Amino acid sequence: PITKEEKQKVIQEFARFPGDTGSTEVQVALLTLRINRLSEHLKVHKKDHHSHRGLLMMVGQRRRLLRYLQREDPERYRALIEKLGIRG
Amino acid sequence: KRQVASGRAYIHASYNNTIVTITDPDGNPITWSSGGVIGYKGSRKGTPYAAQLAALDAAKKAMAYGMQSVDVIVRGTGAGREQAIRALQASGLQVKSIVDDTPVPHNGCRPKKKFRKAS
Amino acid sequence: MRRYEVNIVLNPNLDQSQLALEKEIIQRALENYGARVEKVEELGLRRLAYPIAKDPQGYFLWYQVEMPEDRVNDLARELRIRDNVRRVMVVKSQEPFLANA
Amino acid sequence: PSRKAKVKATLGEFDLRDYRNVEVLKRFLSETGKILPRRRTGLSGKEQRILAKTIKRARILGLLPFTEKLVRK
RNA sequence: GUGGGAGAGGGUGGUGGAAUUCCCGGAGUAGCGGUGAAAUGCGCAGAUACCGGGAGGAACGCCGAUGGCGAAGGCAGCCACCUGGUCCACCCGUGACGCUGAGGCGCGAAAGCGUGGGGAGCAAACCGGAUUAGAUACCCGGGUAGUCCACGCCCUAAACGAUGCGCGCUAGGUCUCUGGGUCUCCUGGGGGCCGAAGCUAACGCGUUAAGCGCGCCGCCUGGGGAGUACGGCCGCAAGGC
Ligand SMILES: CC(=O)c1cccc(N[C@H]2[C@H](N)[C@@](NC(=O)N(C)C)([C@H](C)O)[C@@](C)(O)[C@@]2(O)COC(=O)c2c(C)cccc2O)c1
Ligand SMILES: [Mg+2]
Ligand SMILES: [Mg+2]
Ligand SMILES: [Mg+2]
Ligand SMILES: [Mg+2]
Ligand SMILES: [Mg+2]
Ligand SMILES: [Mg+2]
Ligand SMILES: [Mg+2]
Ligand SMILES: [Mg+2]
Ligand SMILES: [Mg+2]
Ligand SMILES: [Mg+2]
Ligand SMILES: [Mg+2]
Ligand SMILES: [Mg+2]
Ligand SMILES: [Mg+2]
Repeated sequence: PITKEEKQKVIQEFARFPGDTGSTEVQVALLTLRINRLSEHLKVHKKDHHSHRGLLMMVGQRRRLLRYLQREDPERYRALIEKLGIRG
Repeated sequence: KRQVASGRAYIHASYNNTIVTITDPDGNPITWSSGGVIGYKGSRKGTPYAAQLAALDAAKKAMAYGMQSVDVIVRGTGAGREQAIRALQASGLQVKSIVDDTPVPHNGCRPKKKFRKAS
Repeated sequence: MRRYEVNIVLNPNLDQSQLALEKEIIQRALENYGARVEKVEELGLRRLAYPIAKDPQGYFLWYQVEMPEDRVNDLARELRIRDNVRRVMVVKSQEPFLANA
Repeated sequence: PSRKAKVKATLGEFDLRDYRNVEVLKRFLSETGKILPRRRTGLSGKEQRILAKTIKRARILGLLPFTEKLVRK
């Protein structure tokens, strides 16, 4: 599981400013976190199809948020990805 | 011919025939009887009357080993389970106690079609 | 680390030595598996509802720990190894749910 | 009718999560190692729901029975 | 985001007792079984009924529901780990980032297929008993594939609510599961029944719409011929589209 610390850590880590609990960055941040965890979980339990969907959707919601960002402010976009390590 | 005095009476009923087995204080059988043991052949074997006559024989034969007090145990349900118990009750043996020990699965083996259709 | 509750019912025939000996192995392994005993209740013997290993009684130990969940299972694989250990059970600690109260 | 008092009424403050109070759990099993129906246990969907588990733990541990023989008949 | 909640949601390992079958030991005879009757069948190399021990596979009584969870197929012993969805409160953060979705990709009961493993019970085919005018069936005794696990494949279904998804709007009453509250009631999510308005060919539906509206998808156009033929795509095959 992602410890509360694990979480907030990443939050403050991206927040656009003190108190930013849900900018597009924070969200892409956290989503990326959950994904990688889950994705890891699935390297094993390749038969846990039911959890796959969760992933399928998290990926969706993320790539859909980034779209919005890229479209809005292309600069922040680059910054976020390069940082996070998305794409490829 | 050992002289047990007090023992156990196992009544195994089914809709196909009943069968009483008189045992001793720790389980080992002294005498046994069934509807088949008595005259009754096929269908007739089930009948509660048979139960009675098998129940008696079961005890009468038990009396030989000097039986007197017995504990009844009932496995099953069917064409004359009670009768057997009642038959014993009189017989000439003191029925210390009766008990339903009929076995039941906590769902293990798919029964033959014969007994499925339910759920 | 998460908080648990180990349950151990071992042979009710161990003599003062043999018995406090298995506790040794327990207490020992407990540690080896990050088990940090928060407390314990040793009810001792109790009339088992049904025979456990032909024996109709049992010796009950109760150790509430705090350990690395990533190894809770292994902690018991070990605990079970013992021959006198006839029952092991690690329960997730839980807030006592009261009722009719 | 089934009205012979609720196994809940004849009782006090007990932690339904206590898989070791043989004293009290023993109260919810029938004349067999069977878990009494709510209509007798007098518990609630949620309570009767936990009791269940708690009783099953007891059985495993070896404290509570899985099934008793029936007397009389 | 923070703080909470319920749950047979899923994946791995572990493990508990009941029962059947088999093997061993004890005690114990003449039967057992089975049916409308029977027979086959099993039993004196000793069966059945009873007791003690062992081995193995499979399923998980009570709780259990009129219940719950899931997108669907589906999901019930207990335990730990890994993990998905979802609801409530606070109204804290982003600031239209939304809906639908041809193609794609993934999932997808049962049966079925390939390799290996397993095999207690059940049981297509089959081998027998019976019933019948006949019995390639219905009843009875056996029993192989299979049913189980792994990995790969198939992808169908009364895959049903026979009811595509999302949002807004339109009397109530009652039972119920779960969350909050100022908790003999209010409020939110979910499951049922009755019913306003309205809708419907009728039956019925009726804030869980089949009502009133907007958006996007899929689909229909008399019956048989026919889910057939041809062609193409997929599949090891069966077969699918
Ligand atoms: C007395 C009885 O039940 C009986 C007697 C002779 C023959 C039979 N044939 C029976 C026959 N044993 C039957 N199965 C059976 O034993 N059952 C547990 C129902 C067949 C072999 O599958 C049957 C279904 O054809 C049957 O039950 C129907 O027969 C009659 O209803 C029937 C009757 C009632 C009278 C005359 C001819 C008949 O076909 C039964
Ligand atoms: Mg969860
Ligand atoms: Mg705000
Ligand atoms: Mg602003
Ligand atoms: Mg299959
Ligand atoms: Mg196969
Ligand atoms: Mg069979
Ligand atoms: Mg057959
Ligand atoms: Mg399939
Ligand atoms: Mg509602
Ligand atoms: Mg009207
Ligand atoms: Mg209605
Ligand atoms: Mg035409
Ligand atoms: Mg081809």
